[PDB]
Amino acid sequence: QVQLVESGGGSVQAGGSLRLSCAASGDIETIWYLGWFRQAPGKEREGVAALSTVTGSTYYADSVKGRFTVSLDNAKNTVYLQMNSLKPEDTALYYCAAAYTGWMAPLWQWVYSYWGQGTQVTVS
Amino acid sequence: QVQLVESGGGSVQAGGSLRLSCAASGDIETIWYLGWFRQAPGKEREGVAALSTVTGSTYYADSVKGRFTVSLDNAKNTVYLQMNSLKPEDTALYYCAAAYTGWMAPLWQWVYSYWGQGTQVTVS
Amino acid sequence: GRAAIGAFHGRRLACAAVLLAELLERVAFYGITSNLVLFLNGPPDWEGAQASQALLLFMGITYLVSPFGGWLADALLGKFGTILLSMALYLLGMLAFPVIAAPHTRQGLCGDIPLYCAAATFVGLVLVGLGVGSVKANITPFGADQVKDRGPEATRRFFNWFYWSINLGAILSLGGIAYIQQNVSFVIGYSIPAICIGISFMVFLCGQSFFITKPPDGSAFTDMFKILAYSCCSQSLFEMAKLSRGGPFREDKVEDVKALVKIIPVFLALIPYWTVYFQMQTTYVLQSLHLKIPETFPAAWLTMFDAVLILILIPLKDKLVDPVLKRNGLLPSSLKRIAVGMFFVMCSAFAAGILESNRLKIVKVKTINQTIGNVTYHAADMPIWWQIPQYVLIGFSEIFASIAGLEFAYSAAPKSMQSAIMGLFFFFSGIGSFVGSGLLALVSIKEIGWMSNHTDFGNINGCQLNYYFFLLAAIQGATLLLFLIVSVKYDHQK
Repeated sequence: QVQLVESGGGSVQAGGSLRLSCAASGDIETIWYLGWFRQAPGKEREGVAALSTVTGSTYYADSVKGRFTVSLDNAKNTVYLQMNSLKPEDTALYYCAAAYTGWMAPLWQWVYSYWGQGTQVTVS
Repeated sequence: QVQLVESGGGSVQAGGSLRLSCAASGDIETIWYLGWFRQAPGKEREGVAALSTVTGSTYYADSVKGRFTVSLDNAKNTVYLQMNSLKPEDTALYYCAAAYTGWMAPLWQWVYSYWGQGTQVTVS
Repeated sequence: GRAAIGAFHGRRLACAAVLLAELLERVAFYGITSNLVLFLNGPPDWEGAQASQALLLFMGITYLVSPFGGWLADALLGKFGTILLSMALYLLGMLAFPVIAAPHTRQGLCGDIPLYCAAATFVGLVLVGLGVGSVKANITPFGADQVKDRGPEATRRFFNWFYWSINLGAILSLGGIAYIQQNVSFVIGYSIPAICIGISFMVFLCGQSFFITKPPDGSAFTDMFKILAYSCCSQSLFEMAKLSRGGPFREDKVEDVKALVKIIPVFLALIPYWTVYFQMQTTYVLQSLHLKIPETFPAAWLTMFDAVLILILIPLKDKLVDPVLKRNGLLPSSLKRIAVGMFFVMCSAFAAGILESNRLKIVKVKTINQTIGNVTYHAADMPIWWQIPQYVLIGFSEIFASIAGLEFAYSAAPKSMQSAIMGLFFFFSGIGSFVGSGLLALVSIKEIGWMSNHTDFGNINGCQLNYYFFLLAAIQGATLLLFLIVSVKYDHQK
């Protein structure tokens, strides 16, 4: 019922920057939170940041604070994930997801219902 | 008081089928059971089919079981009686009646109070 | 909801089933609640403190599962689906007690005889505690939705006969079953309550075609929580959420949120009413044991003194007092009937203060020993029938306040949350019972000692219950003044 379109994937070297974007095609309403999850190959999935469509509060992951920014655009209905000071440890696959409830946990992966294909980003 | 008007009667050959209509008016919020009665010449009046306006649980007579259908149209406040594979024996006058309490022996005429003009059906 | 044809007969078989499934869901709640402590202190051996704490945890679950048994009805299943679910637990839990009592199967369930049975009692009580807290929040709005098509005049005429049928289960259960339990047997005594709830499940299910039901709408709550988040994390403050004010939410949705902010202050003003109403149910029975009872005798029959007036005053209030107040414009609202009901509770507690004050005078002269329920009490030589004046004034308070509290909770809640708001109503009545239970202990502290000498099955002549009642009246005259302040502001902004 809800599908998210990824974009902006690419690869850069150390010290580079990227602007990842993941669009949505499902109901604009009925969605409470949007989050970005980074998962390296053969590694457990982990969350990066979350954004609420009603309040705007952002919950950046403790391990990536200060180097990534996420913003919402109601007109375009497509969130963005600005990234700077990229490092090799950030090389991993990325996912964007939505949920019908986030007052429990904004980052825990066992809450989001709808997921997306995801995009791979490599930092050298 | 309530008023009933029969309709749909006519003369048909063997195997015909008619949809007798019997509209109801007046204070129609106090009607529990509706039914149809046949009265062949030289024989006492007998019931044909009965229906409930509160649950939809119909009733039928073993004489004509399996070939007659009775339904209600709450929008039009009208009851339709359908006969399949008519016989010359069934040829007789018909009536539709209401009853403010008929949960016991709905097919016995003495339970009903209101009555209509009645219609005649000829089969040969 | 109902077609024109046969409407009159379709709302007498939809209110006969709801009223005959609350008489049988209630005759099976006093079957277990009434003679429980007595049952446990049997030859096969809980103590006085332990037995009661099972009857205080069992009630605690009943109040604390109403709001959550209401949210489940307005979000997932609906009022009809969830009542059938609840009566399944209510019956499933009620099957533990007959097995426990019976010596044949007692060993299998309780366990090896101690050559006790705590495991089977609590699993039995918890399930029954869940069933009665969720049926009690979904049958009251579900019942009154059948007749809502005829305006508020017909809703009020329902709660009159929905409260005369709940009080006809107390007299039928505290009188009939209680006698069978003590004297005849406990296997037979505890088997009727299990059968009674069995019939209630079937009668409710069979009449599935009379009722008019509405599908659940879960988006009502999801939107409601978001409104709170937007307002608190960012004229009443809920106005901004509207589109007209620039917010991202609908208009009528914000209205429902502002309806809960206004109802809540009224419920918090009734906690003093419930506190000084569940203490008169308990302290009166203690007083009756200490009066000359006319010349075994179950201790339950002393409790149905007031559920034999509400059985004879409602027919009088529903055909002689309601019409006379209708043709004349005298008392139409529902928050003006409660404020009248909270006035007879004041005169009832004060009335019992004078009766007790004179009673303590008599015992100093002479006393007569008597035995009720296997124990002995030092009753005074004064007939118990002097206690009628303090029970009539409570028969007039459960007619204006108990029957008008339900009507107001139903008729002042958004149509999408009519079970979560009757659920809260029965949860703020639990907060009332337990606030009083703490009030009794406080006044019984060593410093004051108005009831320190009182114990389990203990004489109160040394105690001073006289002062306690006057304190209940004092705390009930304060709330009455307060409830008029909040009530006026509610109607003013309505």
